[PDB]
Amino acid sequence: AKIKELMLQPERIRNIGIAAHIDHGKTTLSDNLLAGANAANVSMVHNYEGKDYLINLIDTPGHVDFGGDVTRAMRAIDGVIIVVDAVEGVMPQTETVVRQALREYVKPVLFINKVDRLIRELKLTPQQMMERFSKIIMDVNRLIQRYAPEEYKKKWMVKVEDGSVAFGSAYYNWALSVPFMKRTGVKFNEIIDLTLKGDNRTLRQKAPLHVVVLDMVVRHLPSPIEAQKYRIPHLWEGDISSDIGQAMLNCDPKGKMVMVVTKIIGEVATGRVWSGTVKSGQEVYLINTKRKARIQQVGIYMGPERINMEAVPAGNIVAVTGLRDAMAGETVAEEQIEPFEALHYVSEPVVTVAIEAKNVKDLPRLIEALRQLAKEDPTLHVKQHLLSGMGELHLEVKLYKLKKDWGIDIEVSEPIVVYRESITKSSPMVEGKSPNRHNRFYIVVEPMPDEIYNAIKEGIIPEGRVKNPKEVAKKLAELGMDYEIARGIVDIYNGNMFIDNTKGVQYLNEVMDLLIDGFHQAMDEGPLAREPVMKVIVRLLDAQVHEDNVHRGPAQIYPAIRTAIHCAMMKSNPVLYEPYQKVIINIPYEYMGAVSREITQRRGQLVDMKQEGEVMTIIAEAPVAEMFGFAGSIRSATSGRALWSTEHAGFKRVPNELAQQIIRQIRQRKGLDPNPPTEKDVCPLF
Repeated sequence: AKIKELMLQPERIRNIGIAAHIDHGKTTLSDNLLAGANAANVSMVHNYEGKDYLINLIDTPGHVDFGGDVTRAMRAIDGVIIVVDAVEGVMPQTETVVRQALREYVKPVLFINKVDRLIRELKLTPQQMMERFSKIIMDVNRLIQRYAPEEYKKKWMVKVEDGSVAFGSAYYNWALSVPFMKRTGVKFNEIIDLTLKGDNRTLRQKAPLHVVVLDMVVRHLPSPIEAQKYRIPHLWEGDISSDIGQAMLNCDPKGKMVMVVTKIIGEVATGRVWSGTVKSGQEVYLINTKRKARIQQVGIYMGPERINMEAVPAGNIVAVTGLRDAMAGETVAEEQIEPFEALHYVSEPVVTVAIEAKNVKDLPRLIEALRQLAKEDPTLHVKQHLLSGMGELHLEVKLYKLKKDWGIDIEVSEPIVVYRESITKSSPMVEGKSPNRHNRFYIVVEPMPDEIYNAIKEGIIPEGRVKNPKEVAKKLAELGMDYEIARGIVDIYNGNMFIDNTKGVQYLNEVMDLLIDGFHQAMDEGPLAREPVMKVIVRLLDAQVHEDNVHRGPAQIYPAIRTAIHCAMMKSNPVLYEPYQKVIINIPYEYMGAVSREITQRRGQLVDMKQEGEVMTIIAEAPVAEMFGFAGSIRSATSGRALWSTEHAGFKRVPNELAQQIIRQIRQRKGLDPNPPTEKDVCPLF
């Protein structure tokens, strides 16, 4: 409860993360650091030279092929503990995360781990071990000299002599730095002795891990109020001279409250309070998702657990509940400000994989273990059954958690790409008759103009049955559409729309709901390959509808409008669309040529290219179908130094020379007649 005494003082806060190479001592270090006094945040109170401090250990992923996570995490912290394995030394993955910390103006401190190996396995002398440390330190300081902001290329360098380097063993719970040696008296030659005779418990208290490392933390990693003076200008795109800008610049609880969301686990959003003061029952603007909401329960962290609190000021790490669907990275503020991150594309599942248990035993909580990942991850959809997500790696993570963590031996099919269908020309008028031949509909389908589709995808024109027809009609006419036709707008559905341009059709109003259901069925599965349809306009030109509902069931109306739509589409040059990924790659400049080649080899294109000193951020787009194995390729092409990630970037038309074989595969896979249908197969004779 001394936490509340501490949160009011920015200069007493340490917002930090741990960057460790896969198996260099990360979770071990985190765990034993807390015990020494996936989690979004874990906090620690630490006494240093009389005063107490509150240190926030924020989750900081280091999977270089999930760049998005690494980058976001770095943006949240002011200081990072680089952890390097004494034996193994500075690894390529370690260089990459360090690079990201430096890019996001995060000050580094070093912890050389697994020294216990140096002592027991190799029987090194103190002299030899200190020299080993010096090459590790030299390697790290080459990274800082190369990639740190120019202001800090020398300042941010780490040195054992001032205690911006410590060394020890996370596992065996001990660490040393020279400033700890001179306020305690201990030397390194005893720790060697204590290690070699096996006196683990005396080692543990004569040179304690948490004491030495957190000393380094407090002494050398900045507080929010210190760091936000140089970090906010690099993090935020708005007017710094403004007053929301100055409120974040200085670490300001005076001001209007502004926070960023770091992670989401009811739903719980962890976040960092840049300026102002968060409060329970606080109304806020969610800047990217462009909606509004109210903060229900606020809390602060005590180690792993969240303890309810409500008025907690700038500089702190917060948990809040009931923030709607705001995803990690969103800017939350009492005002409307320029967001820290830009709006991200919507995301839809585009790869699917077939999974089963190869031991027919573990199945029913394999089926729990399936919608269990769907529990925690909305972007994961499960139907065997089928796993559908955002890409190869997104799925693989799940497949990794099922075999190892949930202990299931599993068979896994080759991945399948999810395609879509559209058309490229307008159709002639087509008639659908119900089977009983008492209801008739006359339609055309037209290619939907890009400007209208985009307007639908980005919310300007809402999905669903159209509540305000004359308003939407006017918006459509603002876009390219003929206003009079536009007024017949009825439904918008998954990137398509249905339009009624009939006049004086008695009882049309009795069947309109069924026509829309049938419309939806027609878009659910297109005529080329039963893939979902996008970018089609259906227009109802005319119709004859029976007086009496006994002659108008679903069984009459559905097949009439469904077959009409599909036949018409077949007459309009039906085509396949395929999903693309936006590819965000971070590399040392020397690899620029190689990476470009790699993107071009997968039918991709460079979109953008940003440069900062010796580092390079490139943005590309490539077909999901061409991106399998990309981690492998970009790894060797960069000697493990690429940081990268992907986002959904919508759908584009499949090139004509690739399409027929892809259609054939999809139809074969679905147990259909392999031939791409033609209008002769879908439309009825004479």
